[PDB]
Amino acid sequence: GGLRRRDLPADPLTLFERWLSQACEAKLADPTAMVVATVDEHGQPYQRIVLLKHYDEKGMVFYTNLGSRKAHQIENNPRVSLLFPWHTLERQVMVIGKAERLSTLEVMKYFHSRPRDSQIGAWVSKQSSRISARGILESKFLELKQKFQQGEVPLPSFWGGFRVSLEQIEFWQGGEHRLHDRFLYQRENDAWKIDRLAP
Amino acid sequence: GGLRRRDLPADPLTLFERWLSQACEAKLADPTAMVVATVDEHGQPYQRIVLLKHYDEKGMVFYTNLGSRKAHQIENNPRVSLLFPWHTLERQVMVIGKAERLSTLEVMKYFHSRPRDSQIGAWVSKQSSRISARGILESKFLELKQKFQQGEVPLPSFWGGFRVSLEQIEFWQGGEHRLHDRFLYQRENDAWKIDRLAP
Ligand SMILES: Cc1cc2nc3c(=O)[nH]c(=O)nc-3n(C[C@H](O)[C@H](O)[C@H](O)COP(=O)(O)O)c2cc1C
Ligand SMILES: Cc1cc2nc3c(=O)[nH]c(=O)nc-3n(C[C@H](O)[C@H](O)[C@H](O)COP(=O)(O)O)c2cc1C
Ligand SMILES: Cc1ncc(COP(=O)(O)O)c(C=O)c1O
Ligand SMILES: Cc1ncc(COP(=O)(O)O)c(C=O)c1O
Repeated sequence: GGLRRRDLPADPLTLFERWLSQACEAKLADPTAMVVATVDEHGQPYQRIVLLKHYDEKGMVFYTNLGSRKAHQIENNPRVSLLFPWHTLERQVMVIGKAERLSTLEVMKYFHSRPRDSQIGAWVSKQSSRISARGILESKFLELKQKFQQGEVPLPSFWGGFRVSLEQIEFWQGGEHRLHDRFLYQRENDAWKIDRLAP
Repeated sequence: GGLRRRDLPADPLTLFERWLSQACEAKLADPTAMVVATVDEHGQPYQRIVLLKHYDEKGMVFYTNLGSRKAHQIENNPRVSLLFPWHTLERQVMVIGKAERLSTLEVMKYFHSRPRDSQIGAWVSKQSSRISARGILESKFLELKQKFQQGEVPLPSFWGGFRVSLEQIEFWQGGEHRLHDRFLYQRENDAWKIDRLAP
């Protein structure tokens, strides 16, 4: 019970790892689910949940449709925010950094790993665009589910991924009487500067 | 099972209400918890969870410390995003609008309703600012817990609230084979324009 500075690891990822791990066993729904916030050209923020798929010193990775809104927004402003809503476990992890596209080699590797039906589904949806009916989706799906016959199901060209850099990582943990613990790890030079923040 | 346009209510709030209600009985942790995203002066988005406290045609309300980061950010850019992470129930509700300060009369009304200890706590924390030790919080708290003796516990002047307007409301509900249902309600003139969006 409690979050004291003296217990903090030098690498915020160590702490994130332990927290991610504990969330998984705690059986949280989609412990890897995180809210990614992006900003459009008019300064208006936008949010949606995506799944964390990989992470290391280079940043956190998620995959998405390259014609989607989050994608157009990242292209005009690569500054993003990630928030892991683990409040059932009285925790929050917020990441701040820049989103950079993944090479086709990486994207390719991950795509040919997800459920065959999900690969077909990736083809079906022109993510974020306005469609006149649900049926359009259902048609295309069956029209491909068999057209591909599953021969391998090709990687759609409009399917990609992003790696968000770690410029800042904030940890929040529930505190009694409303006094929560907050620590901000801030990438500075070749290291991490840590500061406690008032709740 | 399924989210069809023909079943949509004319007022997005009707749907939000039903969804909020079902989440509560489903016993989700903090069904009222939502992630509010704001943007700083450099175009960098920021996120944190806050609790929805009231909502109506005028917008959604939450309270916070007026010296906090979200507050400074709203002052420079009132465009915000709210996301209710109800993915355990395979749902998402995203709200887009402008944040406007609540009058002292409203703030006052709500403040003198929360747990006495939370009112004391509101005084203790200079939210978001860097503090050198947790003890600072704990000291101030006890120093006030008794100083106020609970005489009424005055409303701190640095304690306020915001009402986010409803310019857009998006509903997302889990879909089979990766084909989720998405509907965007867009405030237009004196009404709501509804469009289905590709998943
Ligand atoms: C638990 C969960 C996981 C999701 N994961 C992803 C993901 O990894 N990639 C993705 O593109 N969309 C994902 N979505 C759907 C997105 O929230 C969103 O609807 C979509 O990416 C389009 O957002 P955009 O229009 O802002 O670009 C997920 C939704 C939920 C509730
Ligand atoms: C379930 C939950 C509810 C919270 N509700 C609020 C709230 O209503 N108001 C608030 O100021 N902070 C709330 N917080 C703490 C915020 O997430 C955040 O730490 C704080 O407002 C400071 O953010 P800022 O530095 O971006 O301004 C809550 C955290 C959790 C996990
Ligand atoms: C639209 C969409 N794309 C991508 C993903 C994540 O990739 P995968 O389906 O391989 O888990 C999800 C996960 O819920 C999703 O809903
Ligand atoms: C720092 C902080 N301020 C305000 C609130 C919400 O107001 P209240 O404590 O009256 O529920 C919360 C709720 O978790 C909180 O954590």
